[PDB]
Amino acid sequence: SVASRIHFLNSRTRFQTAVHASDVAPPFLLLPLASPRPLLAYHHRFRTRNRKRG
Amino acid sequence: DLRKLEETAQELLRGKETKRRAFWEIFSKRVKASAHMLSPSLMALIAKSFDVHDRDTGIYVALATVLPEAVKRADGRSLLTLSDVFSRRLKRDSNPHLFSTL
Amino acid sequence: RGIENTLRLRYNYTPTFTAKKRSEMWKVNLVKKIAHATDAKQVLDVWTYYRHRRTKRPYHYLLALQRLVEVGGCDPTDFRFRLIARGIYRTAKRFINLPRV
Amino acid sequence: GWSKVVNFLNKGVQRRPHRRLPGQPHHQWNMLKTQLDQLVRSDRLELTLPRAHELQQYAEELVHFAKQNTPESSLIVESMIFTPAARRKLFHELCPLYANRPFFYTRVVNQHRLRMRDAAPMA
Amino acid sequence: MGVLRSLYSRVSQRVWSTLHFRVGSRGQVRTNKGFKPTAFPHLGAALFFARMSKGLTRDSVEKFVRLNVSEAQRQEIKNWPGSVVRCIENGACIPSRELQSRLEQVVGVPLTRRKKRAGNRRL
Amino acid sequence: SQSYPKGSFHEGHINPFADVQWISRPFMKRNMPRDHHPLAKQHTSLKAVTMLDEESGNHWHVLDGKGRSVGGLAAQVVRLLQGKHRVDFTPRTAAGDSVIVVNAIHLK
Amino acid sequence: YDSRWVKRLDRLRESKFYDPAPIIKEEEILEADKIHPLLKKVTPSWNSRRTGLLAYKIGMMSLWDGWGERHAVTVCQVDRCVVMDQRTLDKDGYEACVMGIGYKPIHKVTKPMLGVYIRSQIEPKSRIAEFKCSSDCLLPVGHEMSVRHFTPGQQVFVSGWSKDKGYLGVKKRWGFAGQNASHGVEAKAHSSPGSIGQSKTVNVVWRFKKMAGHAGGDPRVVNCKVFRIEAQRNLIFLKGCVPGYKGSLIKISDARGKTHHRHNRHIPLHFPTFVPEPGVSYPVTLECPDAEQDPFLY
Amino acid sequence: LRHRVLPSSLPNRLFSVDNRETTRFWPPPLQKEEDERRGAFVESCLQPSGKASLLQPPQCLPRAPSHLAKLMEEEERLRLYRHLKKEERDAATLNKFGIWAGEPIADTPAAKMQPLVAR
Amino acid sequence: GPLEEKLRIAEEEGWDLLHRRVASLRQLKGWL
RNA sequence: ACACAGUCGGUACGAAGUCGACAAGGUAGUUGAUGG
RNA sequence: GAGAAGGGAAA
RNA sequence: UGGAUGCGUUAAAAAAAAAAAAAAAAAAA
RNA sequence: UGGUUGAACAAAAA
RNA sequence: ACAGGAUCAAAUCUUCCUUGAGCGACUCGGCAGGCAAAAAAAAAAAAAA
RNA sequence: AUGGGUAUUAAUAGAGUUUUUAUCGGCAGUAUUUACGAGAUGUA
Repeated sequence: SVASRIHFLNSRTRFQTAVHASDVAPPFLLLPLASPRPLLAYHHRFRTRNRKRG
Repeated sequence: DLRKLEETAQELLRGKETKRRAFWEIFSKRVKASAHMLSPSLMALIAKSFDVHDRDTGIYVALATVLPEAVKRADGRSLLTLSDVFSRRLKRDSNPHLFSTL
Repeated sequence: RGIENTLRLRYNYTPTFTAKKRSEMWKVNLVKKIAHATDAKQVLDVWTYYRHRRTKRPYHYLLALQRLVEVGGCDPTDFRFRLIARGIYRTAKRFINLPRV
Repeated sequence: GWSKVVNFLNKGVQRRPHRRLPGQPHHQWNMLKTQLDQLVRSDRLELTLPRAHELQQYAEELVHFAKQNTPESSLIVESMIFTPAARRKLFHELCPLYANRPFFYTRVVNQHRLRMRDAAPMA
Repeated sequence: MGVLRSLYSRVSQRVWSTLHFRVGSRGQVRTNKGFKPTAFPHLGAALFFARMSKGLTRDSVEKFVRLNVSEAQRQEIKNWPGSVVRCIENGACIPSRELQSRLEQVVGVPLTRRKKRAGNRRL
Repeated sequence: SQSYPKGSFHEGHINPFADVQWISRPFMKRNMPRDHHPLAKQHTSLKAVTMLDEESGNHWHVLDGKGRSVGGLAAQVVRLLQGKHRVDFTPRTAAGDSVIVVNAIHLK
Repeated sequence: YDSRWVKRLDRLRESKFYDPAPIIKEEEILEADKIHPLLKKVTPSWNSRRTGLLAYKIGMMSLWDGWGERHAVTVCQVDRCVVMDQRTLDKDGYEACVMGIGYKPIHKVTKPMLGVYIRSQIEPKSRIAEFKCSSDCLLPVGHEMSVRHFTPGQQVFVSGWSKDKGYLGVKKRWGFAGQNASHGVEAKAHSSPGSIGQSKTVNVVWRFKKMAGHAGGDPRVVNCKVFRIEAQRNLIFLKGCVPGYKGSLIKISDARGKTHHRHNRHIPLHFPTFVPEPGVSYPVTLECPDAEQDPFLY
Repeated sequence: LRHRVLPSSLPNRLFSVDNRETTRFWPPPLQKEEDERRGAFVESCLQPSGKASLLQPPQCLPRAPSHLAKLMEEEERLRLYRHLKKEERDAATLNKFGIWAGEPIADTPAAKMQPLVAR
Repeated sequence: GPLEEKLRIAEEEGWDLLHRRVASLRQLKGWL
């Protein structure tokens, strides 16, 4: 959130710590479960609009 | 531009060739017109270029008008050159504020 | 609100040597006066004076911007500078060195 | 002539549900029935594109009513067909072959070539 | 008069309620695309200019304001000596925000720098 | 039913014995143009201004039309548009300058 | 995109696969989720003029009124007619409400128009048109026009486009008399236009002369009476006939000038439009008032 | 921070299917359908009723109540996030342009996202 | 609300003539 | 081509340079003529 | 100042 | 399950309206 | 001189 | 664009100034679509594989 | 806290995924189009 981003940017006690360059790891990501996406299907419908002309 | 003026000053310093009155007038006019853009180093370079050939057309007063603003970023060499030139070229008790700034 | 005559004035007779020279000489005078200008006011006045001369080019825009930076900047909201900014946005895709802009 | 006159004269005109063949309506109906009989006997006919498009519907009607197997549909098929060979072929081969096909028993293929003699599109 | 007025009066009657749905000339000095209230010395002058450009009467503008404003603002209007629109145009009284909003609704243009609300935040 | 509009002779004296038999105006007395009362006496007219541009060669004239006759102004404007006042006049080009005329509402 | 016979057969079999009819409510309530937050009532001045709206011609049917009089009526549907922008003097130099109607497939929509629709937060629209109006009658962006905009019994000024009849001669395009079918008439003269102008003195054929050409396809305006409205399906039943094909665009607006002075002077109208109050119940179907005198009196 | 940094508004000002900050919830009908189907899937999988809903081809999702509770908490948090972001964006659009999208008022083909045809 | 010809135009109109020159009818008798 | 379709005429390089150029300048290779 | 009765429009 | 036409039905209101085919500070493409 | 003014009038003037 | 600027500094939610009219307005910029096929009274109706 | 090692909420450089109808027959082959800059006075 904007509030949490501002909190981190204001904090003078929080850091990303690494004793050596190889310490830094990619941020951990939690992948949510899937469900049908008719909206995304609609977007794909638009994207494939002019394939006959190409 | 400023780079062209720097090149002109460097050329005037490298050799002792006597330039023409038209060159002196055009150079003085351009220096006065660009005075507000001069860094302390370029200002010292131009002041030395004029002083070596012993040409005075108000260029020293025109440069002193703006120099106090450019003093804050002056290196040791530029400070030496500016002190040496202006102390001799400015009229006695003319701009004590400038010397105080230096 | 506006001038009564807004239709393009398309001359139906070919110009003479002097007429065509006057028509085309902005391509020299614009860059010459941008170089000669030692102030943002002068730069913007010259650009406004040549506002109606077509067709401006990316190097014209870049020369204007470089001269503005060297003279020491200007208000980015002055309508004279807004002319330049809108022209830059118009010809953005035609710039080779967009990062320089 | 001039090609743009086609656009000019068709501005605001509807397509005819049935393409009209030459001659009077009885002659047109006889021609369509004869070509339907021949199509049944041959399984495929090389025609002009419009004629194939026109005869397709009657072929579909023939199959649809032959499948139903009632006296009324039998009489309809009889009114549509001419020859005993076509009758036998239809009932004993096409009907069992299409027993589980609800509809759409034929197809029209555009050859994408103009006939040499008269430049007639073919299918 | 009799059952009929003078023809001059009848023509003036017809012309009194002329209502044009266009601004069809850019040579006119009137409210148009790009109108700026600040071009005039004060809100009263801007309001008079806008109302005259619209072709509306002070009485009609005041009546609309009175009939469309809230109850407390109506009470304030009643309490105010004289006509509020006339005082505003003369630059004698300062309107409220609601009064100005109704005046702007009437005349079609803003009378002060219009403030739009954005949702931007610096991190 | 409809009838003729009210002209300028429906709002003043008529003297059939005079050359100017009645005073005629573009509008009625109440419809003649005027300056807004508080925004008056703030401006003055130089009546004519000329701008010379030697670089582009396109010069400008700006003229005040208040109180001038239509034809009397039109002849002068035609002279300026043609450029017959210039020593390098040529009939085969629009050899004149550009012209702006103000206060056309006040033409007589 | 099927064959002619396939389309004909599908037209024949269309009836067998219609959806079951919906259940029409008698009264409905509107909550805040269907009311634009900036939609507020206004009392008009003398110059106030409301906006029109867009509808699709659907068909025509015969309806009985209170006295038992039969009227042929045309049904139009306001198929998601939504305000998309406001024109203003300072921002556009004039005043109007921009309205979009219908639905267009995205695979047929263009990218910049798709961006416009995304900015408007609406599905892709089929058509867009303006309606010039007074400053006080401007509607807020996002509001959806309802048939309740029109009070039954009111007169409405309707504009549309007439159908195309193709190329027609003078006899069918302008009803020219032609010549006798007998009595020696020449074949070329049976349906000829006859003379087409005067003679050597004027030596021209006058402009706007009536001759053969492509008939139909003109902008036509008429008056209608708001006979009935149904808010559930946004249906408006207008007395009379309307130009255009079934499914063609129609503009509907308040009657004006003579018609307004003679018919609408006493019928109250909602300004700027129907402004629902949350929680209140309203009828779904509204009919025009009945005639005071018995039409079957003589 | 001492000098605040300004985020770019181009993600808000770019309207295309390639800009999610603007096309995430567009069109509203399909956004509602997506939310409804997500809720139905969650109720029919993370709250099993002892029968195969058959809404989708089967998945080997966790069945332990301890895991189901955490999955439900995650889904509730996702739902709250989506709802709050939609509400905030709608409020910003209303305050900026006065634009506002509401529920359909009538049963019409356009509201059904279908073309109006003679049939 | 919150070179005589050149100066006047700059002060009132608010733009610069540059190389352009302006005169008004008030000065005609100096050239006649 | 506005043209019985022709006739008489018909664009005047460079400074697009610049280390340029009598009396004043407030230094712009800018300026001198002009109170009712 | 006039069949200024080719067009514009002038004291 | 439909089409056309009038011998059928409706309107006769708007003209700064309905509508359109050339956004134009672009003065030598 | 007055919106006073469809085929109607008032004021002033010489 | 709340994008830039001023101030003994703003109700949440900008006190003002600038933005010649923030390109006529809103969008797009791998946008845009002439012909064929297949359809087709004006129009509308097929996402790609 | 004679005060900012100081307290709160970094999804943070990654908020990312193709719907519905549908027994069977049919179309989908091509062309045009965006740098009319002097990349460049190349990163100091």
